[PDB]
Amino acid sequence: SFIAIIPARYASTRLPGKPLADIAGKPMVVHVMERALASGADRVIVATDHPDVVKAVEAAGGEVCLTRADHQSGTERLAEVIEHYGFADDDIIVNVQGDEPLVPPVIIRQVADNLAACSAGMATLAVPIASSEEAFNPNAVKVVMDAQGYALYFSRATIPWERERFAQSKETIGDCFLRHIGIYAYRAGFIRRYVNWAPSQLEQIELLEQLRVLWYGEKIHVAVAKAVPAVGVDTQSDLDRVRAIMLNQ
Amino acid sequence: SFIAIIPARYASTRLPGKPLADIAGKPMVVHVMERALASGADRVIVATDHPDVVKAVEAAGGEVCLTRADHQSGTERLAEVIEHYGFADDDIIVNVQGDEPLVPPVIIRQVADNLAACSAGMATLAVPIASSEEAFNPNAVKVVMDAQGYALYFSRATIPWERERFAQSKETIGDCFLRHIGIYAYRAGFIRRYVNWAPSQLEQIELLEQLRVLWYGEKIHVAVAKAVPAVGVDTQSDLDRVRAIMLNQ
Repeated sequence: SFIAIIPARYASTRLPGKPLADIAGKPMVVHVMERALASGADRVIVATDHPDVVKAVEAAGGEVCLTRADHQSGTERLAEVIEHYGFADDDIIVNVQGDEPLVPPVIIRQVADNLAACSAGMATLAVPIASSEEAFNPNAVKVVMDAQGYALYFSRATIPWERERFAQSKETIGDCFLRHIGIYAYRAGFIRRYVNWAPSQLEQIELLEQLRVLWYGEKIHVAVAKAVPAVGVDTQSDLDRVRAIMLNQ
Repeated sequence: SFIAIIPARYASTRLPGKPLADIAGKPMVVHVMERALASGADRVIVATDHPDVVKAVEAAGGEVCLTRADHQSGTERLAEVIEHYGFADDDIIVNVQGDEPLVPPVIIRQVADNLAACSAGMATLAVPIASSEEAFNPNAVKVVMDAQGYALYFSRATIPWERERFAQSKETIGDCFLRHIGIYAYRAGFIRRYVNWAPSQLEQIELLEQLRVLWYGEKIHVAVAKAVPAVGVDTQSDLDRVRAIMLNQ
């Protein structure tokens, strides 16, 4: 059993009222909601900062939480939702981004199941990196895992460093690189404990909040995604791409 | 209480009979031996593959073990010494390289004490990296630690990646980089268990055997060295540098 929480922030400079942008007859947030439901979530709750999103989700028959603070962080927004609904520490919560209307249901379920099976309080996913341009791009977050799937480290550096190979040429890469994708499952109790922790220096160097968890000695389980998720929606161009997939164009 | 083991390999293409190279009236290996003793080690044992080294250490009044295999690895050589002397699982063994005649006693002791205080089966040390040339040099092994000092990861990549800073310029670095130095303390029981483990793919990418430990889910405690150890001795030039320090030149 698990719960899907979908953050749906209304404000965007390039896509105003982003969550309610029509994609093939439904607002973008409602697509993510149908996919969270298709994943087998016991509950699916949209967390939004805007009354029009509330109206749209309720009309599609969904649960929705109007958040009351301009939340400094996504984990803090999740903490508010968890306290609002009064979830137990042992409930598993999957954070499914409201701007990923083509999220594959299989991965929402995967990260929840992985969380339940593992010893960590948090789980996430990664996908293969095929090009050296991405491997060497610091915008792409690389991750390295141990044998049980727990993260050793996340970095904007090119890890794991292919020593022999990169001594000759950095134009090609082997099959060892993983890009972290930002879907997460947490125990509600992990979230309650996490929000008290002070920000770390490490995380401010890399600009990767995930490192806060590792700094404080906790684990993050990572697995290769069972479906490579389509890129989400920041630009009008992204929106058209998604609409095209939806209309088999 | 702890034991210092000093590997003293005789064969070198640039410095034949390296361990017995005279430095200010004593063979190089005997200097490392005096420093291991000054660190407070309960026993100091040289492990060598050559009968002349045996003779030299015994004449300086030291314990010495003639190893019988052309050991594929330093941890395997240590395993032989441990079984030869029959150390208990709980004994702490510090591996002090026989070609570091200026090793500071304080660090030999530091790594042993850190091992005893920590929850890991293995401990090591690191020192600050001051120059971007080293930070970006893949011959320099970088390490990142968590709040309790346990290693998250060792890499030849430049970690932790200074995201904002390196987006403008990679000519300068902040104060966050640590170079791993190759002095190690182990529980004898950790060594017995470690030698059965198959080599990992991860370690072969980075060419860093330390990653084998992290891959298999074990910890390595790391601390900033209490004295920055002088570079060891591979070349005649290195040998002259050490001799000069010894003669206050």
